[PDB]
Amino acid sequence: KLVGHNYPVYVEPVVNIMNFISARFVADSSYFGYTNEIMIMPNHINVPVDD
Amino acid sequence: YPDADGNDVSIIFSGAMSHAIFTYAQSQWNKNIIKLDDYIREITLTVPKQ
Amino acid sequence: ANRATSAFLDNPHPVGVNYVDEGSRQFVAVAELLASKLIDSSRESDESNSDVPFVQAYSKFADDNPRHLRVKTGGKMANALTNVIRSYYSINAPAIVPQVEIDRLASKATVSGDMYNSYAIFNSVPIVEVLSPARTTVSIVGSDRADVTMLNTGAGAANITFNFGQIAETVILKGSVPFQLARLNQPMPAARFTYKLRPLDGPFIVVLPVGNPLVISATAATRIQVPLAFNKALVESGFQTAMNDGLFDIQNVNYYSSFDEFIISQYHAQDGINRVSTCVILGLALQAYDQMRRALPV
Amino acid sequence: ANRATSAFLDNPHPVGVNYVDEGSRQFVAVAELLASKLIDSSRESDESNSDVPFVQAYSKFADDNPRHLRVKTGGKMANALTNVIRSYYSINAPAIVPQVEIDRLASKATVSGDMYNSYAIFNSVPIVEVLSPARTTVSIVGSDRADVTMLNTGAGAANITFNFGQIAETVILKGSVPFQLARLNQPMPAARFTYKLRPLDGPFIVVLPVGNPLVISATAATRIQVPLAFNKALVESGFQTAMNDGLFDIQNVNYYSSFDEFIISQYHAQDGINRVSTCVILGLALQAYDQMRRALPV
Amino acid sequence: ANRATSAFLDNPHPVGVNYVDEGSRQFVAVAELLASKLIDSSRESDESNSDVPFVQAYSKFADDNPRHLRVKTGGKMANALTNVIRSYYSINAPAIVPQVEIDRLASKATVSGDMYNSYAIFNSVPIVEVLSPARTTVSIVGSDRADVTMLNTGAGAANITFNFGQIAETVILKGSVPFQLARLNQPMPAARFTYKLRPLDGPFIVVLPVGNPLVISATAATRIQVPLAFNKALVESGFQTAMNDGLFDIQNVNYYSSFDEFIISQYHAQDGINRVSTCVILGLALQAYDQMRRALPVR
Amino acid sequence: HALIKEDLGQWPVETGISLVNQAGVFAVQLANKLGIDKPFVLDAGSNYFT
Amino acid sequence: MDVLSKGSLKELLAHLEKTPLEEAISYRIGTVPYQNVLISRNEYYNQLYPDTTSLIDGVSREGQRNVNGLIMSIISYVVSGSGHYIPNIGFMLLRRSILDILTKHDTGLVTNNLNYGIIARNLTVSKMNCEQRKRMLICFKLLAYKDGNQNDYEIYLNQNIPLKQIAPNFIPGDMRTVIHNQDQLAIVGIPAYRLTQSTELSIRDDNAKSYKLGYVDWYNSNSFLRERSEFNL
Repeated sequence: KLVGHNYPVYVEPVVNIMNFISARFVADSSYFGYTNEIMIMPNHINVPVDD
Repeated sequence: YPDADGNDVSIIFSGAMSHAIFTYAQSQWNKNIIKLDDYIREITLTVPKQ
Repeated sequence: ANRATSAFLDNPHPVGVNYVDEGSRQFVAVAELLASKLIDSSRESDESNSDVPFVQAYSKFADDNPRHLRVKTGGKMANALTNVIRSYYSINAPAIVPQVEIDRLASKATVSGDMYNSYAIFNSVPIVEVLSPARTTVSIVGSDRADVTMLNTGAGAANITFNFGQIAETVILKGSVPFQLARLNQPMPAARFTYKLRPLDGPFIVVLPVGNPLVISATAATRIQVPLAFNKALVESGFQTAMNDGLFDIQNVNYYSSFDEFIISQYHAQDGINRVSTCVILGLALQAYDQMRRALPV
Repeated sequence: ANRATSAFLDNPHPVGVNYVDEGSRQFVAVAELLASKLIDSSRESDESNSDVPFVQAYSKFADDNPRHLRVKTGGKMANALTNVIRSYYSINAPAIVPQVEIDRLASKATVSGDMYNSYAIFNSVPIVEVLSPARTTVSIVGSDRADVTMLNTGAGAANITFNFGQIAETVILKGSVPFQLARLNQPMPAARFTYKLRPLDGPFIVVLPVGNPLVISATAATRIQVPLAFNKALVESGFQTAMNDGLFDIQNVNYYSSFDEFIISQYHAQDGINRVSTCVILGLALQAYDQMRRALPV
Repeated sequence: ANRATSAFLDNPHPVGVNYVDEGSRQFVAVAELLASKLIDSSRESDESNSDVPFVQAYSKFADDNPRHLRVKTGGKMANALTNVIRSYYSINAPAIVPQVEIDRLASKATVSGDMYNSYAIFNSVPIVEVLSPARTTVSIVGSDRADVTMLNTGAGAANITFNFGQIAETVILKGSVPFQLARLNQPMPAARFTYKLRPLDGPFIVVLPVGNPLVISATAATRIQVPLAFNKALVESGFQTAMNDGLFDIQNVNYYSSFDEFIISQYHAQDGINRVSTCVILGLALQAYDQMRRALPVR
Repeated sequence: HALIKEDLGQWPVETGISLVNQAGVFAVQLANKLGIDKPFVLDAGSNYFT
Repeated sequence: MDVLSKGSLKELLAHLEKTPLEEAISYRIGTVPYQNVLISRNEYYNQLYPDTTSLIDGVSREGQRNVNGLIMSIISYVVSGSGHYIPNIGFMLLRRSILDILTKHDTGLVTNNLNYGIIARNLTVSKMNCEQRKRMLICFKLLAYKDGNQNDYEIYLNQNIPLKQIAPNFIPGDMRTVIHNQDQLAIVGIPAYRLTQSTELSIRDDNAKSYKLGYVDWYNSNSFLRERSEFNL
């Protein structure tokens, strides 16, 4: 019943708000402190960085 | 500053995500705030004809 | 022995060889996903009387917040998508966009760049050649529905050879009158209105009686591997907008009425397998072009 | 006197009489509902960068979790959906799926298998017969747009009788040059480009002047009751998929270019109202087949 | 000299000049929005075996509660929508919907009646005229794809003029056999199968050799500004539904196979720019009509 | 050097657990922090100095 | 909607005093009247419903540029609720009240040549109800007494016997007649609860029904919206 429940046409606004925050959490990860890629390198290698 | 209607618009410095989440929440609640006359019209359809 | 062939199968021009790697495929898939949200936010904003869904969608696409005194161009992504479409069509088109810009834009969203998840059916009829003897006239008209008109003025019945290639899966032949069709060096059957044939079965012979014209109507179906987000209605709309906008205008390239004809023609050319892969990526790119242009009319 | 008829209206084969009760109709509705979620799950997977939305949708459809070892086939629902499609096309196809299996699959989702909620417009042009006098040539070609080419080599003008049947609602006739058309026992009007006609009105007479050939383009609109979930774009794609996948390869059956031609041909057969209901259910089944197979190619 | 023209471009009847103000445009947009809710609610009602979703949507649409004894046809909103559709099609159709009813029905939902947010592509190929010499026969057939069949019986090769309307953006020509086409007072190129043309450049000339006939297949693409809610699939379905119900049965009007033929034909007439705006509003109205009739069926 | 930072807090995520489940749980807490979980209207017209 | 709500002669005359001639003239181009048309009434019939258009419908129609057209536009506003399209009448004339046009000579309009029989036929008096006819006769009496044509109005009533039975009992220029009048002239009022949201077959009946159903909503909301634009003028 939980799996097969369909969203009602007149959904409560709180559901829409939470879906908006959930979408932002996955789409914009840097705002919330996690990323999908890291790079580990030795110090003697010089790479351009955000200055 | 005032808008075309009587609402007051605040222009402030704030974060992008806090602005998006707050303003979107305002729109969702504002959809269900209706005038009393429109509310009376909705009830009259439900109640009997007299 | 006169020879007649379909117009759209003639001389397919080489396609671009750039922006076909795994990194570039992710860029096209990401642009399609972000453009789809852009067209959905615009529809929601109109009804809801609040522009917050559109502002968020435009910020993701263009990396800059919408402004009232500035044009809604679309940002770097819109410029990049326009130039990549130019490169796909012809090998002579320059590859302006650097690889660094493509990689940066592809990181905006996470989406598999797989272009072999699903399939789409294409309805162009590949009549490679129709061989007819002397004293007979043959005309081929149409691409979606191929109309072959044959008239025999000789003394006896003639044999017309039909070659539908080996790429198309099924071809259905309908005639204005019952007619006889059989494979090469095979016994002829009794006359009937409709024939369902496999193009790989071989060239087919049609017996043409003397005196009355016979018109054969041909319909074909071909299956090509495409990403799951592929929508044929949106690809076709993007194709015509792309042509009208003029980004397909390069020297020594063939022009086609629909994306259906464009992809079948490239398939039937030499090394058609390799050409089709680039065409599918172009189709998904055109799908994003249609959705983004409709949301932001420039 | 010569008689010309549409090629696709000739000899409609009998359709199946099984799987058309209330229990089986809800099975097709459930398959259409659950196949739609299978396609929509792919889009949700991209947003979350996880395969758990697709796993949930596949498990409901196939009663089993997907495995990386084997190709996703759809399980018992896919096998049942494929077999009922075969049975709908021809009476000779076996009805091999048990009722108990249809019973269990129809209970997965809540639906009403009512196929008369809405209507759809089918564009095939039925020309039952065109009666022409001697020394005149008449050629009928096309289904969606029927082009009738008429040439008379006689001394005087000839009268051509057009019979569009009794099922179609509206037929529009457009000529290359202005021509005259009127019903039986009616005065003939001034030459006019476009005629709007109702096939129930009766046979129509066209004056064919001696000289250059006259070509009449015909378009038709017919309304057939269909369920609310009907989508003509998806039904047409499913028809081509089923034909290519060999679901219609049965003995003594006729083949058609589109579902548009298939449904109109059975409508115009004797006692054709029986076939329309069965063909509508087949269309909904093909709609589910198109979505299920695009998500899970085999 | 012989002249041949497309059948659907001949004599476009004038369109209505009423219900094109800002308030009337809002009414059409509201009807489309509310009809979409009606068609969705019927799906939910069928699935759940309950009339609650349909009663809520029908009451919003028709401002009345469904009753078993009466017949559900859409109410006053349906009556206004059908009568405004007839007004758009022809100037002979009357205007019988008062402005009070239009204003009342536009207040049901808050939408912006902007018909120029987006664009749509229409595929009707306009062949305004084809001019041929005395000894040549030219036949034009088709609207979505125009097949022009030409046969030359004279001793010398004939020059045939093709005039496409200035409105269309792109025209693509494909021949059964290679042929030579060039602009007026321009050198003839080598024979090739396919040509891409912009009709604004000028009239085109085709060289016909003596012998076997040449058939030219024409396709065109034109962009017309439309609202974002525009859906060509729904608009086309509504156009055929209106024709079958007799909504367009007005005196001294022309009939067309599709909405694409209607909008292109009206564009190519004088004052075409004014006419296209009304046709677009009629397209949205037909989209609302199709969704309303499918939700509420009459056998 | 100066910079502007938007601090919405730190919300660690786990790789094994589904992100949608974690995003939804974090969504409830974020809505409560911003005060948008319940029906509300903004009253900020008085927050000014002349 | 306001003019149709008046139910007494003294209310109707008071409304005409405050209403400029601009409200009786429409800026919508409309359609030519007296046209046999087929309209769609799907609540009742599948086929199209024959009807004829008229000036006293609720929809604006094209009007003539003569004085006859302006008088017909005034009466149509009183009996139907909408005027007609007469372009470029004049700023000075449009500012004058409706009663000033009908009952005063300072306006600059000449109405002596008007034929009351022709005006009634153009307005389809045969299709008008009792309340509409009484309103029309009020406008005729006001025009007749202004021009010194009191005898012509009486002779016109003698020819049309059915119009004589419902003739209003007021003499223009006498205040006592207006005070003691007991006529009922309300086309639109607060509906009896039995009224439903259903269509009517005729063009006139449906448009009148639309005004009746929307009167309750108009009554509650007209004052605030009028004041929102009236203030700071």
